[PDB]
Amino acid sequence: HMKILFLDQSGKPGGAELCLIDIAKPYRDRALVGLFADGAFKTLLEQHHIPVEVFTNQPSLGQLAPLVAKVVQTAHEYDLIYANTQKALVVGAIASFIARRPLVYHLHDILSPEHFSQTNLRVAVNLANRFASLVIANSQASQTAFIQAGGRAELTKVIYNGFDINLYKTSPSDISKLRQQLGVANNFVVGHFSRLSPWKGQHILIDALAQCPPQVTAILVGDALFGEQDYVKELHQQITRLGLENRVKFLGFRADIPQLMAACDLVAHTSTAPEPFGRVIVEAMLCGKPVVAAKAGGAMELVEHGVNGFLTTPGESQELANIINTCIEDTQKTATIASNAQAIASQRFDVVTINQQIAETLSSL
Amino acid sequence: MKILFLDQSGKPGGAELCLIDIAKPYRDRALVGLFADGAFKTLLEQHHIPVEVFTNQPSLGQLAPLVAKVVQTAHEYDLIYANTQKALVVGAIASFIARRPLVYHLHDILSPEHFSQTNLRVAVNLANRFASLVIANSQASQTAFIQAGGRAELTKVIYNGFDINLYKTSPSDISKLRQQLGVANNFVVGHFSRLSPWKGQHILIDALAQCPPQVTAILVGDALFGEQDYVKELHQQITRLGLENRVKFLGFRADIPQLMAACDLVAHTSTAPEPFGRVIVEAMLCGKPVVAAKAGGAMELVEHGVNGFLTTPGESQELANIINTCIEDTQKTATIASNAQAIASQRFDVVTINQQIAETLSSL
Ligand SMILES: O=c1ccn([C@@H]2O[C@H](COP(=O)(O)OP(=O)(O)O)[C@@H](O)[C@H]2O)c(=O)[nH]1
Repeated sequence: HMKILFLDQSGKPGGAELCLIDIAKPYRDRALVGLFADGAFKTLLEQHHIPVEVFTNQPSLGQLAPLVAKVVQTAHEYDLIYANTQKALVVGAIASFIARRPLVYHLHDILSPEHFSQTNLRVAVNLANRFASLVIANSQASQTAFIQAGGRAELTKVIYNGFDINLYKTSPSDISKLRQQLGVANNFVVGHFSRLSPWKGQHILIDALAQCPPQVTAILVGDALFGEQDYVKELHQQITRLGLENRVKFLGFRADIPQLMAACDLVAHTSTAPEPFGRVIVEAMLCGKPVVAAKAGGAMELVEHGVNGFLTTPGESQELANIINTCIEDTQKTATIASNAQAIASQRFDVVTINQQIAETLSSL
Repeated sequence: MKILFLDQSGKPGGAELCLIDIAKPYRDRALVGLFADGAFKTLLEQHHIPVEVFTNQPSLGQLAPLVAKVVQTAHEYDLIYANTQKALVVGAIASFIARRPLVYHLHDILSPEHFSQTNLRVAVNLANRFASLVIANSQASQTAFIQAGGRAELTKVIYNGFDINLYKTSPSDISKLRQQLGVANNFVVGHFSRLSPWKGQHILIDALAQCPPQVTAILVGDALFGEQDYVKELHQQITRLGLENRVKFLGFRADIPQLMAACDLVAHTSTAPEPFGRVIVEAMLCGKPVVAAKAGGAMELVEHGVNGFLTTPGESQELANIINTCIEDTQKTATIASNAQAIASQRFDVVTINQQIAETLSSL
């Protein structure tokens, strides 16, 4: 009976947008996702039969502020506004006071003065504080940065991203055949699953690969973000510099991530800036793979070092080489760790459990 | 204290003209923001009141440019003073984001007969939640705000103010102006507004027909593009009743105080309730008898028989009765008119009104 108006600024399927697919699904017969840009995320939502619409600035409030006005008027036939990004929060907060509907802010970013303008930090935080009935944080790191930026602590609740655990299971044979098709059957494959961007640190994996035995190869899965083509150029040159051209594959964007992860021997998350929540980390754990992650942000809540994956100082390529080598030398311990990771991640990040937490939290408003 | 005034209109309506008086004592530390260019902008410039037009051309900068520019500007000021409905909507948004107190100066009767229920709900909700203070230009405005669901405890009535001494005209200018208009020997009923059906000129004209031949009327004001059918209807009405030599259209005039003084009665005959009859007060300050339609703000401005006359809206025979009373009891009439000047100078002196505003702002 509760109808939700979800709002997301981006027309591109980023992590938060992908998360929103899962959040919205149980509500598809009683929800709408309003976007502020068209794009492939719109396609996806349509694929999932999640009602979706694009809200633009195209022409009393109607003329003063078209976007806000459209949101306000849509909000009238909904019971709650669920804002999924920063700009959606700003617009959602205004819409909430005008349309007289409760607001939920789902926080997916680390609200950091280094990646957000102090302008937007103050505005986002103050709007949340005064108008959000609840701020869902995707991790404790996201939670504390919100608080540190002046966010009200008592408004927050941590709810992790949820995953359909059975999608991450692949047979040994499918693994073998895919590895052959990738020509890595006799390699130690380290997989990196991220859009190519400097803060994702693919260059760190490349430097580590320089200090690894020759059987170690890398697969970079993900396409280049608009404006990062300098970075992608730096990588190719970095690689050629190091003679690694035949030991690194750029697969570009891939939708078959679980299968590709299953073909790897280790999954590496090498971000140089604190990660709010690494989806790829949890995905790798669900695939039953050893995982190594930079020791900042949400990654520290996802992995316990030595138990269900490995943590390394961000930007330190040698430390990453050492974990890679330890995985190569300590076969048994590594398999155990990887098995632990599948069990713990299934318990913690099952979409069924996450959807229950979301439902409970929403109903308690 | 620096004040950011906001007003939706580029045209100098009553609210906009009132804002000139309001802003003058603060003009070295204020800005008026308009949501459209026009003559009002020119008038502000004439008075050295800093002015600026905010538009929607280009993170809120992209999402809502107009709002974003107001917010941004508002950071430089200590208070946002919204003078109209739309300025309230925008100003409330800007008020929390920039973190500045907001005042709403309500110049309108928020009637569900002249505003859609959404604009009423939105204005009332925003004011109730974000206004530190709602200034109403009259008890009529105040009570309509509250009947729409406005928070009564937020309201204070502050009337429009006038420069008292502008409404004083010598008997020699009066005689000379009556001579030039050719009304020296007439009982002159003046009507001072633009030609519009809601302003009720046709009412005065029907009353003229129930009046002795020495009663003439002067209609002072021009016509709007939109009310051209009305103008022709007036001329036809005048010819049909045989009043063509007892009505003079003077067109638009800047010397209103002087023309009021040349009248013997000033007639306010609007057909719809108004928040605050500027013309009624001006007639009082000119020391003239004034008859007004008994609705809206008029009712607060006049005590019937004491300092002017109130007549049922739309009723020309009542109006004619008043006009004939003025002709027959000249002494009672001159006393009423003298009473009018004294009470209006007391209640609507801009010096006093400015003090009420200043006091009211300092309590925030
Ligand atoms: O080629 C790719 C690369 C990534 N992803 C997905 O994109 C999301 C990236 O999320 P993450 O939280 O790891 O990155 P962020 O968006 O925080 O930078 C994950 O679900 C990945 O499985 C994908 O579908 N195809």
